[PDB]
Formats: sequence, structure tokens, C-alpha cells
Amino acid sequence: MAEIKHYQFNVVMTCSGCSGAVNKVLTKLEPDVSKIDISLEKQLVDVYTTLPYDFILEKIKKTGKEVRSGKQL
Ligand SMILES: [Cu+]
Repeated sequence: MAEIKHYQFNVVMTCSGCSGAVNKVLTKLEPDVSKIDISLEKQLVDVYTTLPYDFILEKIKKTGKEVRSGKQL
């Protein structure tokens, strides 16, 4: 089992690429993740999933940008 928790991350999404790259990573997590939202303006990324915090932090930064911080909700 897992329940869907709401994670929020701040990733340094300044180039018109990394947004797409994270999104592409999301495309693999889709059949597990419940919901996603992504914001360049406010340099933040909200993901509603089962998968643990650390996994997502890695997954995000993996794409190239740094992950500044995040939290769970
Ligand atoms: Cu970027």
C-alpha cells in the first residue's frame, strides 16, 4: 500500500529545458503518481504521490538543475 501525499519542491527551473526534463521524468512516474503541477514563475514543483520525498528530490535534480529545498503535505 501507500497513500498519495502532496510533496512540494523548489527546483532551479530557469532555462527553457529543465521544466520539460522534469516533466519527462514525471512521464515515467505517471503510473504511480496521482497528480502533478509545475511552476517556472515561482520556481516550484508540486507532486501528489505515494513515492517517498527523497526519490522525488533525486528524480528532479537528476534532470540537470539543482533542487533547492522541499516539504511534504
Ligand atoms: Cu533550467
